Amino acid sequence: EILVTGIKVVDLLAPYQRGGKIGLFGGAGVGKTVLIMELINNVAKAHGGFSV
Amino acid sequence: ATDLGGLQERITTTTKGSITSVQAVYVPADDLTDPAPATTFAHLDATTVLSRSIAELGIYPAVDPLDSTSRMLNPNVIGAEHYNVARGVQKVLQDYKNLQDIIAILGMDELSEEDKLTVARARKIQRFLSQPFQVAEVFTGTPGKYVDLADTISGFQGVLTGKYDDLPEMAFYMVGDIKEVKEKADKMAKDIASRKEADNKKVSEELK
Amino acid sequence: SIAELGIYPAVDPLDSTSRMLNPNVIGAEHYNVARGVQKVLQDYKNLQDIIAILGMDELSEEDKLTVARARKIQRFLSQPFQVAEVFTGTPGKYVDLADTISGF
Amino acid sequence: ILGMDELSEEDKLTVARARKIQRFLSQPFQVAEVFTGTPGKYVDLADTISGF
Amino acid sequence: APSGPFYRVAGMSYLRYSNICADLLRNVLKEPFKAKAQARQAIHFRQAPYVDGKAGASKVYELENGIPKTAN
Amino acid sequence: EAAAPAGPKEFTEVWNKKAPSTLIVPEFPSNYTAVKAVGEGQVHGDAFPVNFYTPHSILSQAQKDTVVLPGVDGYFGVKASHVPTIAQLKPGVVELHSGAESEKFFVSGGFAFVHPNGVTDICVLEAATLDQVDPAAVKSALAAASAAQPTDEFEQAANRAAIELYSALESAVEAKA
Amino acid sequence: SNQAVKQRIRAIKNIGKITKAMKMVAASKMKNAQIAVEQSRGLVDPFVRLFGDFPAVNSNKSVVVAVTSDKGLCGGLNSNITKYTRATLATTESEGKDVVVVSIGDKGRSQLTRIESQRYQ
Amino acid sequence: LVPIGRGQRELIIGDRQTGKTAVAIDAIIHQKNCNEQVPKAQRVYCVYVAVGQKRSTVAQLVKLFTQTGAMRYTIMVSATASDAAPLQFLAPYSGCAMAEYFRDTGKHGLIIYDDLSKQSVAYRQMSLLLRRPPGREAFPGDVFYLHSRLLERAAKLSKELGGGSLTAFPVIETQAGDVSAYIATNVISITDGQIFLETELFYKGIRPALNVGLSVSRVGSAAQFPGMKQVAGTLKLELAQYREVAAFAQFGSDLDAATQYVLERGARLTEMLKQKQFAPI
Amino acid sequence: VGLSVSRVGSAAQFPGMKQVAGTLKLELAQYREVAAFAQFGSDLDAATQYVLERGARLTEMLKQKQFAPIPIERQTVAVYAATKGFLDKVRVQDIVAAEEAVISQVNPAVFKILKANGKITPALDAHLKAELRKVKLPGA
Amino acid sequence: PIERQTVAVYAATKGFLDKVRVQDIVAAEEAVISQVNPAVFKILKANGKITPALDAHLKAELRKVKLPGA
Ligand SMILES: Nc1ncnc2c1ncn2[C@@H]1O[C@H](COP(=O)(O)OP(=O)(O)OP(=O)(O)O)[C@@H](O)[C@H]1O
Ligand SMILES: Nc1ncnc2c1ncn2[C@@H]1O[C@H](COP(=O)(O)OP(=O)(O)O)[C@@H](O)[C@H]1O
Ligand SMILES: [Mg+2]
Ligand SMILES: [Mg+2]
Repeated sequence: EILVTGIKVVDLLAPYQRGGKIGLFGGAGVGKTVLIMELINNVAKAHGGFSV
Repeated sequence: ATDLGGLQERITTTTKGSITSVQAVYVPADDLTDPAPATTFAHLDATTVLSRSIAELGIYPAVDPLDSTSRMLNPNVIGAEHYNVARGVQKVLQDYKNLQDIIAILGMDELSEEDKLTVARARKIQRFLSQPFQVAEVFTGTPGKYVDLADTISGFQGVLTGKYDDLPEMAFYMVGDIKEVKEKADKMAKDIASRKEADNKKVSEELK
Repeated sequence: SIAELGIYPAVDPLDSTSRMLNPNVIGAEHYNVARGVQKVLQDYKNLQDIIAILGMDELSEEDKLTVARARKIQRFLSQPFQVAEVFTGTPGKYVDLADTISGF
Repeated sequence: ILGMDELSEEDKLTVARARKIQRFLSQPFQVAEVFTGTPGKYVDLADTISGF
Repeated sequence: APSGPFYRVAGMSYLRYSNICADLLRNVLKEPFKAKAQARQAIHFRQAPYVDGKAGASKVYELENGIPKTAN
Repeated sequence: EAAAPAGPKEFTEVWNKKAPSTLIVPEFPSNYTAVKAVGEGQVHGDAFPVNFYTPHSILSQAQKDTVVLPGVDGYFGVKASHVPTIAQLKPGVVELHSGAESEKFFVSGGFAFVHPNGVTDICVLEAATLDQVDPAAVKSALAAASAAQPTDEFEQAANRAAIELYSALESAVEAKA
Repeated sequence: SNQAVKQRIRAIKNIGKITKAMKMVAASKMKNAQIAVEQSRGLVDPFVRLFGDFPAVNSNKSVVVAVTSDKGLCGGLNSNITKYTRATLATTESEGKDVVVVSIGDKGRSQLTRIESQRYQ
Repeated sequence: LVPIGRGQRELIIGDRQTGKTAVAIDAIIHQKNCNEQVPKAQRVYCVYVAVGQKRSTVAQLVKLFTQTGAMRYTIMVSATASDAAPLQFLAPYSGCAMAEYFRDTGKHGLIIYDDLSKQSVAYRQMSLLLRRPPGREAFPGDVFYLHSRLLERAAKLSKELGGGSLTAFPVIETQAGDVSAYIATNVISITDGQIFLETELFYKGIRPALNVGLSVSRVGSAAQFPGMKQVAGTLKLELAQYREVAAFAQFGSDLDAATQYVLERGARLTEMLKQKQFAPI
Repeated sequence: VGLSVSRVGSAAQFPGMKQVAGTLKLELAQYREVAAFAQFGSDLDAATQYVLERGARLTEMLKQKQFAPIPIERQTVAVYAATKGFLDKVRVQDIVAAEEAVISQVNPAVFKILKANGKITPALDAHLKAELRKVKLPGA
Repeated sequence: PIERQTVAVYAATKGFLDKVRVQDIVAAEEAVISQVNPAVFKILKANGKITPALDAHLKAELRKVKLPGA
């Protein structure tokens, strides 16, 4: 089942699976921590369970 | 491969519970063929490859749309028209990628009209894949945008058919959805139309 | 590269070498046909810098003729094989040496 | 590709001064005066700043 | 049918007439100058009627001695 | 009678209503003309401007005192404030005068316009100056042109045009100095 | 891979030497074609002072000519006037007149039937 | 274009996520559609060897092969990424030995070694720890003999030995299309054919992303369906011309109508060879 | 030629060849600049095409057949026949035969006094232009 | 100092240094920093911020600046 993220490039071209493994590749200041904070902001607050 | 694999195989959804894992994977010296990124690719259901060449264009999130894959991009899983908009966007971006060298040395003025239609459409969907994040408001100032899934399918369905060939490219840059490219174009057109005589200062002669 | 043109056997004409290509050994009439074909094919490789981006209209029939001489030469180096009858439906051809000098 | 008299009247002394500097950077050497005859000249720093 | 000068009543336009008078003048110059004005006498182009939108016929032209003196 | 006032600057305001505004208004050949026809001036007493023009060359744009033009009615001469005239020219000799010296070009045939402001505009195709004609080949073509008898009207119209160019060319190479 | 850039280097090294040759042949063509433009510019203006210049007239039949180049490596010239060709064929057309479209140069027919297909003749 | 005979070894080589597994899964699913229409001596029993994948991916395939019905003909040998490196090194041979039961008893097998690149990574790990000295890309010296003694077990046997066959589909993953790498050049040397899938063709909509120029089948049209063989030659030739007319197709203003005849004749064929996945024809 | 060096060869050669090889080093250098330029033979300047024509006259003069080394006084005059005039009329295809014509036709007692003196003396320079004019070049 | 920097960037973004040529702005904002009253540097250093009483007053003190060339 899909995981809506609120990010246009993610939900369109490579949508995340609710219960699946997601990887964010990139190196040295491309933004894979800003992207992971946005998934914390968007996905986790509307998730219901616990985060680690 | 077994150190990584013995770790990654514990992060799964079982029948008793679920783990939705998001893990950042650093690439050393921006190399994806390095063995520590290349081994991690197999263990993931969805991959989101962020590029430096895309980020230096100012497109944020710097997602390579021709390197980011998911097993959910399947017409039996996400639906028929979501899948066709997604594959349609990737075909415009791949065709523009094939034109990059001849545009670089010959210029825009030498392509076909069929080619320079897709150059202008792929330059539009390149900017429209960018988005202001709510966590980037502290250093950018632009407010973030949670775009709904229906808003990005029909927003990207309009660009592929040609409903917005007349809009400028920069109206697509850093907006939420397809309503906001129409508001940003109206704002963009107005700012080169709004002009005032003697600027209404009233700054001198301010009493007490 | 020769096999992506479909030319079989995909012998590179400007990379295959023999010690037998001395004119003291095979005679000067064979030697000048062999050296002339290598000359006309190296010229066409030198002209694909232009005629593979522009399109054979800037050559003023001077070395337009050496392209269509060398392009016929590239196909004429191709040959059906007796053992490639079972791959491709065309019979095998054995060419005599006196006939391949004259034909080239 | 175009010519000597093609360019500006202000760019003709920019050719003339620069060709005049390229000769003035040349110098006869005191070690080479045995096989070139003409004596060599040590130019002081104060002369070559003011001379240029 | 048409009324006009001797070229116009014969089915010849003014441009065809006045180039013939320029064609016949260039022939009777000196060979230092006739070979110069031989350059401006050559006509090399092509034309093709386009009837449907991209289909045509192509009327390739060719002449180094000047305007065709014959009726076209 | 004058119901549609068109023009170069009048094309501008209609084109600013049906074309995209990012294109500037296109040029017109009238914008590249410094001399008109109706505006008063450019006579200067005796010396009026005459412009000798061929397609491949410009022969003169100076001021002259008179020009002698070979019209189809005969060689006429233009003084300074001549009557405005559109004169078709035969094969003949144009004589631009300014004083003691005179330059005499034999032209192939083509119009000459004297304008209401004194501007004369010779507009020929081929202007062969009289020093460079070959007087041995004038007769070699005129013999065949007098003997070629076609029944189709096209070549005869080229044959009548052939002899009259040549006949005025021998007649303008004999009695000169 | 490490030869894939070695072959890409020598390719672009020759493009930058080919298009340096095409630039200098275009500069030698431009200098001796400039000496013929001014000698042709003279005969144009006795007609536009005898006949004026009336571009926006109420014609019922027209022939519009967009004269372009033959070769198409000139860089935004032949498409610039087909932008202007449709800018005039929308300016004159206010009365339902006839138009025949003619192009000079191979880059004109290849870009006029892209905008105007039926009145091209 | 790349026809495959019973008994040959056809490499599926490509980059990541270009259709390598999908081509092989379509080969297994199709045998289920052909096993019900042939007699018992004509049936193909597939073996899928999953080396170094996830258990999520293998459980997706077993769910797929049960929904289709291919599980009654399929063995799944699964040494996943959590397994020990000697188990991933041995699972291609374990799967082939199970698939060699059908070759040796007169039936037909189809072994698919998915990620044979990941077996050699497990074999390199097992060999650097045994202190055997490394070679190119730290691989052992016998990583060719690792793969040639595996792949040469796919044979079409003679009629004295039952006449059975084993068809191997080894899958090798490249990095940025670099097939000059050590394990890719080894298995290209061993196998008969190669189905080269390409990631720029994958994003032009051409799916399966088959590079028709680089794809070869050594067996060739000796083991092609006739009728398909009658129509493939004009398909092979027109796509051969459609590829050289490309890198001239950027100028649709420049019509020629002889080269533009084949520039859209081949593009009928390129659009013909596209196919949705998990539906073999 | 652009990559082959001899860092002793600046005045360490035959003085007769050094008269003409210094110019051939310049004419082949300007031709090396414009060779890959003017691959076409359509649209050429009146100055760069002469470098493109002289440089192809010198390239064909330098090539030679295997196992036939030439004396230095006989390859001096074949470069002198190409560095000077005397060969600007054979196309490119005759210069292999045109230098063989020069070795055949020129009076072989200039070879005895070019090799003995070691350089092209002005007396021999006068006879060398005259002997290179009565040759029958196979441009025909 | 940071106050003599933010006045100089105020002088160039608010148009006060427009029509000054690009080859004397090193002299022109040296003139801006030297000719403007020192008290707007001390008010801005202490408030840390261009208050509405100050950007009104600093716009005044930048109008009365002898820029080179004019
Ligand atoms: N013919 C096709 N049409 C549409 N989608 C396809 C096609 N073939 C493959 N795909 C899709 O491509 C994606 C990549 O999976 P694929 O089958 O490429 O595995 P793979 O190349 O082994 O991947 P990996 O990189 O995990 O090794 C899948 O989502 C699959 O659904
Ligand atoms: N979505 C975004 N919008 C704007 N800037 C961004 C975004 N993502 C990344 N950046 C820029 O990239 C920089 C590095 O991002 P970061 O998340 O630190 O990447 P990494 O963790 O890969 O080093 C950030 O400081 C930010 O300036
Ligand atoms: Mg980080
Ligand atoms: Mg796989």
